[PDB]
Amino acid sequence: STGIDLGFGPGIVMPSVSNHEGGTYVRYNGLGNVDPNYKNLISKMMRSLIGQIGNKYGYDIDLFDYQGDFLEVFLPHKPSK
Amino acid sequence: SWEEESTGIDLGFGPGIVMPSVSNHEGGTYVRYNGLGNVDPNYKNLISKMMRSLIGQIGNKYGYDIDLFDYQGDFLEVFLPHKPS
Repeated sequence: STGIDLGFGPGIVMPSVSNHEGGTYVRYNGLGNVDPNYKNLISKMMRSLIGQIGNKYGYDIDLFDYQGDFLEVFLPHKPSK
Repeated sequence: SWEEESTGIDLGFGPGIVMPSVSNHEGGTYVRYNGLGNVDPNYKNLISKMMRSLIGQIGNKYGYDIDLFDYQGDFLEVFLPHKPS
């Protein structure tokens, strides 16, 4: 097995990236058939990672997890200061 | 009809908690996520691939050569360079 299939093929992760007035959204879908304990782990890991990157470089990167089929990361165009 | 317990995976910091360990070395900050030895390896690989994709998008946008170090062991490590590309 080349790994978990989220709907894009074995082992494939394929975000959609879109440009908005205030920043860029990076959306990861296909999370509907992820184990509930690991859906939580994925969300907590991504939240920690973007907090560390934001701490280092000064951007208010944010994560939206409405407990469904997808996660979305917001990358502001401008630094916080 | 069936549903399992969803209390939270414990990586060593308490159920459901993720903690980084942060250090500074040759040209950047290293962020190490320890405690992954008992994570289902199928999900560890998915998390690694999602992290690699996300740091690629972030590094492209903001102009830093952020990288991921994965040895298929009990940690994942992200490198955040001090200076832009």
